[PDB]
Amino acid sequence: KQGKPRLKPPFPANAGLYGCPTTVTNVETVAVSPTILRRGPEWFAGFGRKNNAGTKLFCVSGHVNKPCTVEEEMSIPLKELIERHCGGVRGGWDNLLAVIPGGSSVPLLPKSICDDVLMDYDALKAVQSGLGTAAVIVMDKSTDVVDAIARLSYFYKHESCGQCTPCREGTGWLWTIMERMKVGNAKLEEIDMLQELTKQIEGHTICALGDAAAWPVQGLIRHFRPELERRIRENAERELLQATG
Amino acid sequence: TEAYIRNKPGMVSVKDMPVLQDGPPPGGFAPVRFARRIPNKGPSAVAIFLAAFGTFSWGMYQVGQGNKIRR
Ligand SMILES: Cc1cc2nc3c(=O)[nH]c(=O)nc-3n(C[C@H](O)[C@H](O)[C@H](O)COP(=O)(O)O)c2cc1C
Ligand code: SF4
Repeated sequence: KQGKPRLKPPFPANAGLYGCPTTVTNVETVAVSPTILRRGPEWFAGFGRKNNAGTKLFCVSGHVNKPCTVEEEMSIPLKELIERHCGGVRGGWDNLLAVIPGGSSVPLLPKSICDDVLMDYDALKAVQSGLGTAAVIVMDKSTDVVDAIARLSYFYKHESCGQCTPCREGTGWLWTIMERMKVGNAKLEEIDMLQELTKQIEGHTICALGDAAAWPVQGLIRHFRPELERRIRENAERELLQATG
Repeated sequence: TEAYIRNKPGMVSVKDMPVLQDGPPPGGFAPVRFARRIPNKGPSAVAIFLAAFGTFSWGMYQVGQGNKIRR
């Protein structure tokens, strides 16, 4: 049938693929299973940290000199990873503006935070974000962060299939608001409305794509309010100056 | 559903948005009067009484002179 999700109370352990007991696992875990089961679980637990352990392969791409994908152990400082395996950012902690640790479904990490955050399931999970798929993205000081977030929200609009209403409607709306905020055609109460919409969608959808559509804009208006307010103020001033003629 | 309807032109926030122009001008227009005031400036007692009595006496004198002429 069409690619639409189900309701969870029949968890896919007693009513799954054909109604049979069927579980879904990512290719990561099921592909790592043989060697972890052969080389003993202690050799595995001897990595990462106490509650987060194992070797995960990150795919670092975006605004680095050498876009790469390499496997490291969890709880690795972002500085260490980027500066060691991948190429150093065009300016090492100089023109690096934003970092998205997880996939596109994870709130941002500004420059001041990510200098000394560990890379595991808990450290940045405690900061605000989530490791998710561990696809770290970096964005220099010469890239409109609000434009990147708007493009991500457009993607989420173009992917939410639309079974239940919150995700569908709210995602179209979020893309529209993010475009208007990219150009600068809004007010401040509009960014508070953005936060409110984010909260509603995140709360009340079927499964995690609602949270996916809500998280990036939430992190944006959490860690990047001043520049957004500056864009709004400059557009308002330019509009007034033009209207005076 | 209120921002541009109320006022679109140039505000930066929802406050200081509209222009209303509803009530009174600055000053309350006036202090007004509400208490009655009826001035009593007519000739009060002795003026009117002397007028009546004097005109009566003089009219009687005139009637006398006239009846003299008519006789
Ligand atoms: C919006 C959305 C996107 C997802 N994308 C992926 C994906 O790219 N790969 C994947 O294996 N699972 C994806 N999932 C499913 C979850 O990651 C699911 O927990 C996972 O397949 C099973 O977890 P595990 O195998 O790590 O235990 C997605 C789920 C949602 C709601
Ligand atoms: S965004 Fe949510 S409610 Fe919509 S199709 Fe995806 S899981 Fe379903």
